[PDB]
Amino acid sequence: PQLHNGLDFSAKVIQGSLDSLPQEVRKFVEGNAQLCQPEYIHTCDGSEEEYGRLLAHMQEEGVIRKLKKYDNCWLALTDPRDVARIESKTVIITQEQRDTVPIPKSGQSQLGRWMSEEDFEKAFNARFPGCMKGRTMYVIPFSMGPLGSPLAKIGIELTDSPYVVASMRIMTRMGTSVLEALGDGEFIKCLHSVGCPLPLKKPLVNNWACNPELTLIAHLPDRREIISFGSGYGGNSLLGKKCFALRIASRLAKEEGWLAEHMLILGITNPEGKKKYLAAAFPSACGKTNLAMMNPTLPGWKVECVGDDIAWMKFDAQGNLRAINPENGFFGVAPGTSVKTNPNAIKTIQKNTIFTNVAETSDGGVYWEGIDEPLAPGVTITSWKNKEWRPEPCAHPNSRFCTPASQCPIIDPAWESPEGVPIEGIIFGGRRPAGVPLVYEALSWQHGVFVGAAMRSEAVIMHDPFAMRPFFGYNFGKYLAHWLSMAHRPAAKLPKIFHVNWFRKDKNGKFLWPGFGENSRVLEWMFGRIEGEDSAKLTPIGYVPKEDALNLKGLGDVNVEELFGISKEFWEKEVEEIDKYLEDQVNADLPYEIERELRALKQRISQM
Ligand SMILES: Nc1nc2c(ncn2[C@@H]2O[C@H](COP(=O)(O)OP(=O)(O)OP(=O)(O)O)[C@@H](O)[C@H]2O)c(=O)[nH]1
Ligand SMILES: O=C(O)C(=O)CS(=O)(=O)O
Ligand SMILES: [Mn+2]
Ligand SMILES: [Mn+2]
Ligand SMILES: [Mn+2]
Ligand code: NA
Repeated sequence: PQLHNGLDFSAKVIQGSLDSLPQEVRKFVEGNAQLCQPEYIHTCDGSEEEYGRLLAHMQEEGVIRKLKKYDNCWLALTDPRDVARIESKTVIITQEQRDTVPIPKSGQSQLGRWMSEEDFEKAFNARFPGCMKGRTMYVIPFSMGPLGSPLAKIGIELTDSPYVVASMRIMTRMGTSVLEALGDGEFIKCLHSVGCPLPLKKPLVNNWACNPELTLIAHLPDRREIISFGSGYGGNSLLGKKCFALRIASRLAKEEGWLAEHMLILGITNPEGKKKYLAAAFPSACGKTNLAMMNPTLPGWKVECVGDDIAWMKFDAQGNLRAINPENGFFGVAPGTSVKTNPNAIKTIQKNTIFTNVAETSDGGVYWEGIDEPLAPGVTITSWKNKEWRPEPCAHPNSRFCTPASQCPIIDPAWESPEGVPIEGIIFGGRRPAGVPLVYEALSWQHGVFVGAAMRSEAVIMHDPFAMRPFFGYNFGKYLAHWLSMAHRPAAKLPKIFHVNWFRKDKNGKFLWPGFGENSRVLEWMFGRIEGEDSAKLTPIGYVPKEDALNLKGLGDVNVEELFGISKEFWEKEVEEIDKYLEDQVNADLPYEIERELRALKQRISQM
């Protein structure tokens, strides 16, 4: 069988058995053990005891602190160099560049970062050999989607970070039951290392292992591999989330006829008890989580959360667009969360939650900018830098909570239903301080796809089509064609498409619209429009609410002519910016129908 000990790693297994693994899982584990040279192999079973043991271990190692105020909550503080996703160090590898991004006309692509296989092999070899020396390689078997769902997909993540294991237990369905469901089936291969083999060549900051210089988050869709090095943070290390559920999945979806999108999924119920599901794509830090868990101000209205970040959607045999949330938890921006901006999150995160880079109070609680809560006389604050802090923010602006979805008091009764929830409306939006109205509705499916493609958002006003700029797993031109093709599907029940702007400002630079829970007044209008109410007025950019169509009672000085005003001058500029972007960035792969919508919008604006 072999001539020495060789490639049998059985003797290093501290939990599980290599013999009991499905053979391709075994090969994946053993091959990467040979490569990365971990001291131990720990096959995760997903049990409470394992989780228990692992938190204790991290506490013992000074990697996390227990937050004594709450029930089983923990705080991790990071190296200030490793605090977020980094788009620039994120790449996709294909034989042909054009499969990954459109070939731009004049400029550099901002629709992805392609890397040749040969550049990646050099990069890979400069990073992973020996990279786990002295550490445990954890084998995390995980399901994206409920453990049986026809939309669900299985991954195996190898990692040397117990913080990733713990976070993956919350953010995915993890453990032995996943291996048992996998059998000899296909799985996504996820390899992760913090890139700090022992003994340490460089000094660790705040006991947070990372390698900023060599950080690289790679996707290789044709090998169905995700390979990430150097960062322990969120989207860089929790491979099921962005790398798998958006980048890899979007390419699988294109091939198999479904969608993987940066969308919340919410259930909304009117005072009659009539309920619809909606999906919404906003860019990062633009309000998905606040919307998905909204506490509505309008009496009788209820919002329930199916998911807050990622949607997998597919037309069923009946023509309804079905959506699942493939995550098991919410990895939510901490700062700005308060009892008045997101009371439901406040209720969720007080137990079994891991916080990263927030501040800690002397009585063992958490603090951040915009928490909007007085502390008791005597209580002091340690900032995310492990320094005494008084009113430098006390929490990193991308600090995060990581919390179980099942704990959310408004979690939707169907949030785990294998068949998904039927989508009747899709909402696009971002941060636009000027010009873009509070809400408008697309003229058609094709206009709506154009509206998604035309999305922009203040970081500078960036382009962020479908809120997927950082997450396209393949050519965006082909992504547009894929969306447009959904109108060719027989019997498809195409949802209504809306665009919102919560962030318009006045000359004084303050928000024209109160937002948060008051956004229920906008969802009410959308609900009525889905029902077919004659509550809309035609404008050059699409349908807006008629005068007195929105419930504005009680706000009360809301400048509707400013909120809904449509300036020829602004829109002339806007279409110019959309045109230049699409021509350069999508170029030869821009579908005809999108160019036609551009032309049509330009024409309607010229007639003002
Ligand atoms: N003015 C205003 N700000 C809002 C509203 N909703 C959310 N925000 C702001 O948006 C930020 C929080 O956004 P998140 O919900 O964390 O963004 P997200 O889309 O969930 O981001 P990812 O989880 O990174 O995808 C804070 O600055 C909030 O003040 C709103 O209705 N009005
Ligand atoms: O950046 C985002 O859109 C996120 O949802 C957070 S992360 O998962 O990418 O770290
Ligand atoms: Mn030790
Ligand atoms: Mn979020
Ligand atoms: Mn996101
Ligand atoms: Na730390």
